[PDB]
Formats: sequence, C-alpha cells, structure tokens
Amino acid sequence: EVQLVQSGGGLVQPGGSLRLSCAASGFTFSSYWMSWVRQAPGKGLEWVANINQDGGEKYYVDSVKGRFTISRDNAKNSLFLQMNSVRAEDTAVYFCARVWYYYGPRDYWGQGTLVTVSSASTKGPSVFPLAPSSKSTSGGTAALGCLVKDYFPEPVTVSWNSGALTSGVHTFPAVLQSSGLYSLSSVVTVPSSSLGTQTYICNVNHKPSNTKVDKRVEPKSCDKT
Amino acid sequence: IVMTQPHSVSESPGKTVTISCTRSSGSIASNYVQWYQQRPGSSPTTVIYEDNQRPSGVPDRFSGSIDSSSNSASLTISGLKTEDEADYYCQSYDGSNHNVVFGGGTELTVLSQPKAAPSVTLFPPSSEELQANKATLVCLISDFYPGAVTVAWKADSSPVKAGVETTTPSKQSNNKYAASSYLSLTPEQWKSHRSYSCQVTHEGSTVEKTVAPTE
Amino acid sequence: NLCPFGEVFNATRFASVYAWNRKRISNCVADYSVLYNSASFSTFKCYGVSPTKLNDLCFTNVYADSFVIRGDEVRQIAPGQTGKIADYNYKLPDDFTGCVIAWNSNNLDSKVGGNYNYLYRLFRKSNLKPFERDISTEIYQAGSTPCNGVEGFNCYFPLQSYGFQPTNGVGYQPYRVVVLSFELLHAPATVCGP
Ligand SMILES: *[C@@H]1O[C@H](CO)[C@@H](O)[C@H](O)[C@H]1NC(C)=O
Repeated sequence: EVQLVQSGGGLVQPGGSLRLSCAASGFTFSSYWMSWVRQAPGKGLEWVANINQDGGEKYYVDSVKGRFTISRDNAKNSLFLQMNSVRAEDTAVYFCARVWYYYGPRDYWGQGTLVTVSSASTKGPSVFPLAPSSKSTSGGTAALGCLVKDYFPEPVTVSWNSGALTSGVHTFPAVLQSSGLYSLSSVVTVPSSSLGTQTYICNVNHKPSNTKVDKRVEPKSCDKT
Repeated sequence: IVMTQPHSVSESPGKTVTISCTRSSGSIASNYVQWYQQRPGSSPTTVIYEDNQRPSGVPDRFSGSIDSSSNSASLTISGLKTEDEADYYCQSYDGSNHNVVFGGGTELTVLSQPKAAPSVTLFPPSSEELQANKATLVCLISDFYPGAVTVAWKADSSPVKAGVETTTPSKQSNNKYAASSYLSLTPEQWKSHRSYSCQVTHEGSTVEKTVAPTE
Repeated sequence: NLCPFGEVFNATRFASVYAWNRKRISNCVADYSVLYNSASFSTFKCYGVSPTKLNDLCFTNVYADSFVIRGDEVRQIAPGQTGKIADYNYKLPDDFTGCVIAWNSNNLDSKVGGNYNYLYRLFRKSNLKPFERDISTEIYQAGSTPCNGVEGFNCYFPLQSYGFQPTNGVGYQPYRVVVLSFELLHAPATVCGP
C-alpha cells in the first residue's frame, strides 16, 4: 500500500546545489513526521533532519547545520530536501523515511538516489595489460588481466575481448585513488594453453568515451611462455 | 553521543547470534530502541521496535532485549540461516538537543565455505605502459573463504609502506573472495630495488614472489 | 470535551519531591496524540501499553503526578532502577501501566541561588510502598537520644535543599517529570481517546 518514489539523482561539483524529491501515496500527508537518512558507500546510516506536521518546528543535525533545508507541502504529497554548499562528505545514497511517532521507529523507506561530488574530466584512458611472466604462467593459479586506469564515470564493466577468448573473468570492484580516479581491473584465469594459441586483446565497452581500442597483451614467450 | 556496535560476527547455523549496541553516554532507558535489517543493496526494513513488540510479518526468530546494567541492548537472532546474512543496525532517540543517533554497523556472516590457504600470485608490469612513468603492482591472492585478508609489502630489502592501499574483495559465485593489492609505485625511482616481493599472513602460508621492476 | 492537560504540563508552579501533587481527572475525552507527537520531552517510556495503540482503549481514571528532580535522578524513576531517590520520596510499583514523561526546564527554576522549596527526602527511619507519600519534618534520629528540637543531639533535618543555579552541569539541572497512571476499576470506562 504505502509506496515512496525518489527522483533527482545525479552528479555535481562542490558548490552546485541539487534537489531531491519524495512523493507519498496511500495515506494522509498531514499526520506523520518526515525525515531523511543518507548512507555512505559501505558505511552506516546517518540521520539528517526531521520536519513537523506542517513545517514549523524543524531540527537539523549539527554536521550540516545551515546548509541543509527540509520542506514539505501537503497540497502535493511530496517531500523535498533542498540544500546548498555541497562538499566532499555529501557523497552517499540518500533515502526517504516517514516517522510513525516522534519517539518511534521509521516504518517505511525509499529506493535511494546516489548523489556524489566526484571531480575529474571525461576521458577514455588507455588500458594496460598484466603481462603474465613470473607467477602467472605456470606457478599456482595461471591467470592474466588488464587495468582501466582513472576513468571519470562509473559504467565500466571490463569484459575480455568482448567475449572472444574469455576463460573466466574474476572481476573485483574499483576504488577512488586521489579524488576521482578509478583503476578498475579484471583478471581472467587462462589455462596457460592460450598463451601461444591466441594473444589476448583487452577491450572494454565504455559508453561516454571510446574505449574500443583492443590493447595487445604481452605474452612472455621469451621468459617463460 | 553515539552508539557502538561490533564490526562483524560469524557463527555456524543452528543457534542464536548476539549483536551489541552499547550506549556511549547517558542512560539507555531514555527512549525506545529499534533495530533495522538491511540486505546488501536493498532498502532497510524494521525488524523489531520497542525491544519487546515485533512488526507484523517479521518471523518469530527475532526478539531483542535491553540490559540496563552497562547501558547496552543486544539482539537475539535465533534460527541462524544463510538467508539472514546481512547488516543489522540499532537506533534510539537520545539527547536534549533533538538529535537521532543511529548505530555503528554489524556485518553478520555465516559459516559458508571451508578454509583454504590463499596462494601467492604477483604480477609484473607491462611494456606499453612503461613509456615515461606508468605501471602497477598487483599482488592478488585467491582461493580463500575468510574475508580477513592481510598482506604485506617488502621490496626484498625494506618493508615498503609508502602509499599502502588494497583493492576491493569481490564476492565470488560460490561464496569466495578475490581480494587484490594496489601499492604505490616509484615513477622516477625505478632503480630503487632490483626486486619487488609481496608477503602475506592471511591464516596460512607466508611465501613471497619476486619480480623485476620493469624487466 | 477534551481532557484538561494544560494544568498538568503547562503549569506555573510545580510541587516538591516529598509531596507529589495528584491530578485525578475523569469524565473527559483524553487525546493522547499531543504527548507522543510533541518534540519537547526527554523520556517517553510507556511500560506495556504500546503508546501507538492508546487512541482505541478506554480507561476509568488518569492520575497525573508532578514533581521536580535533577538530571541524574530522572533515570531513577522507573521500574528496575533504584538509588538515592528510590524509597524516600517516590516509589513506583513494578507494573507501571502509565507513561513516565520528563523535560528539562532550566529557565524557570534556575535563578540566582534558586528556589529553596525543592526539598528531597533524605535518609528516613522507614521503608516505602508503591504510591506512598510522606510529608514529615521530623528530625532523623540515627539511634541515639532523640533531640525533639532543632538539631539537638545527632539530629538532622531530612528536607535537604537543592542547589539550583544557572551555572551547574546537565546532571544537576532542575527537571520536571510527569508520570501518568492509568487504571481499570470496576466501573464503566468514562475516559477514552476517540
Ligand atoms: C503548552 O503550550 C505549548 C505552546 O505551543 C503547546 O504547544 C502545548 O500543546 C501546550 N501543552 C499542552 C498540554 O497542551
């Protein structure tokens, strides 16, 4: 019955303001307290604010005092959290929750919108292979991989040759290097027989830029195989 | 004012698991304490409220308590299964400054896979990346169920720790991990040492593999 | 015909610890939606009534108490917690079908020096029963000869005053606690919450 929809997810720079919305449907919008809770990636939840039945009494957390404003309107059945002076610590996935009664739990929640303040310019970087020589040709688990270094957006899903010589891609997520640098990498477990059969050409399918250049792998045939 | 929780917990299915929610300062019996259960990626949902009553639809295998002795309140999760392996947070309105304080965070894990010694696999740099100054140091270890991955970096002459960083352990298909390593390199100092070894102490072997700096 | 709650919460002069005033009210329509939806309280621990489910049940009488204690004494007024003020001024039974409510009023009872009528009961030569008040100024005799005067021999005035100044810590600020007491007598329920 109770259902909440959010809208306004995007990506801005430190300084640019945003607007987040949350429309309620299935009850009275003038009989329950409203609140906002954000969730840092991998961390725990964080309380933000709590608005009164009409909008008179409002209380904000001291971490964002002043630069955050919560508002509601009964004539539209939609919640609003418009803020300003967005900074680095505002990178999280905000939610939308209503309060049964003030000294009580938060009954219903929302889907969630990712709002981050990542920097960097839009660039399609070069992908460098791993060149399996020392402990990847025959020692232990034979495998090889590449690396997409420092891409701006986050749609990257590194496949292998667009599915041409793939033998099992064990991909691990990326990480934030300095402020906006994501060095995503993936390593395929070669059975050590394709090293002299077909030379891998690591390639991705990045949408914004053109990361379509298949970069040749370096089979160390002179060293081991 | 803050609420503290254990970082994680692990136990075999068949019995009850407990999670601590210790009040930092002030009384614990001020207002009501309510727990939340959040599946990874999904939206959090209320699993208990007022520490006594249970929300409609929640299974009867959840009945928390409140210990007024040392300002704590633990959750009693009976019937441990693989379908309950998720995060659990506590929450309780506390303070005269009109502020809601959530919990720390507890990653409850169950016994899923057996134990296996993580093999050491180091990967040397490549050729085309070595144009002016560009390379990487991957010390990805694999074949290990426990998530307490612990590695080390000693370049055969010194325990190098500058720019220490690790990658993200990815949950494999059959409940495994693929925790890799990403250490900082020397752009204009490739003649630092003629070898680069990577140690590891993740509950097992501790051998290290050496590679040439740029070959 | 709403139930009168302004005289209990939005009052001017409150009682003392040793003499907690009663405010029995009935034959009314008590709307409880003004207590749990008012962001002005510190504790709202309703014991076994599920405060969300109170606008459907009907009771017979609502006893509202009102006294003044300090910050480090609010948590002592509850079933399962005892201490200094546990058996001297007020003692609650271990059923407490009401709702303990309190708020920090540090702007009316925190003047220079402060009012000296707030006298908590000190050591008494007796015990305490649930819902039992005892307004007595008899000097405490520890076992020696009774003075029967003004601190004659080993006598102590049991009404120790409170030090209320606008410079103390939070654990010693004048609070105001109201503890409702619902009941169900052998009579038709005359007060409800529609
Ligand atoms: C006391 O006065 C305040 C003033 O706004 C009001 O909000 C509150 O409801 C009053 N108390 C009662 C019990 O009505």
